[PDB]
Amino acid sequence: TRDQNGTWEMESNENFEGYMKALDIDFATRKIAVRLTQTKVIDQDGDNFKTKTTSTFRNYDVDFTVGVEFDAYTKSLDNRHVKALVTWEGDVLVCVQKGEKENRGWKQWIEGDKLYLELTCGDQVCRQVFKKK
Amino acid sequence: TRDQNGTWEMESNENFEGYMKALDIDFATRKIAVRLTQTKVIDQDGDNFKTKTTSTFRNYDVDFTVGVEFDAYTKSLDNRHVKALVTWEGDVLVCVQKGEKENRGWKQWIEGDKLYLELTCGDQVCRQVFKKK
Repeated sequence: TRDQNGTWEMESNENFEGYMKALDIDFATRKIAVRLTQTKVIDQDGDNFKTKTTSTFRNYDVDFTVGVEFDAYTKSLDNRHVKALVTWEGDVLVCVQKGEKENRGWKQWIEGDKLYLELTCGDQVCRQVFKKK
Repeated sequence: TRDQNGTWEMESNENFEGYMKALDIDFATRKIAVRLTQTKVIDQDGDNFKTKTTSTFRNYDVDFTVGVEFDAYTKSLDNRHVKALVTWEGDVLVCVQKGEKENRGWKQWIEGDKLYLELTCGDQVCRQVFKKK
């Protein structure tokens, strides 16, 4: 069949590294790219093609119990070891990440159909907002 | 409430770069990472949390008509200009990307449940296999 229509999910990717190296793609990009899984959406009408390609990688599951300190390795970010303790302040989830970096933690709360996550390290605060799907 | 269950899709990510810089993540990695958006799935049972975060790049829309030449930049890869021509060879969609790199192109075809994509540059071949979502 010539019918390539569909939403296609990558199951195998062999020698992406060698291909990217032949394109002189820099190491920082390759180190990330080799870890990615792709979704390709193809809309095809005869010889007319529209393709939409999206790269995703799965962050490492984070499981915890409020009130119980746990060891965590921040592999999705800086890959450091922290001792995390999550507690409630009202209905706000508050985490202190004890470790090498000073003043490191986060807090997470809901307002309406939105989730807010503020991450802090030192004098820097990142505010993330999510919408419920 | 103290109920954060749900699938949460990122709407905004303020000062992600500054926070990553405070965590000593390198500039090249930061410049890639700020292009990401996240989906966060939270399964909460009382004070027990299981969280699953997925980061996604949006790449490269590519549209073309078989048999019609088109200039493009390979923005999701090395960002080089190629003049591409896609033709059919049997059921195989064949693309030659004329440009600075020798023997550059790709081939895409369907076998049953699966889409095959072979990328070539020079003496390097990358084979990708996708399955329907």
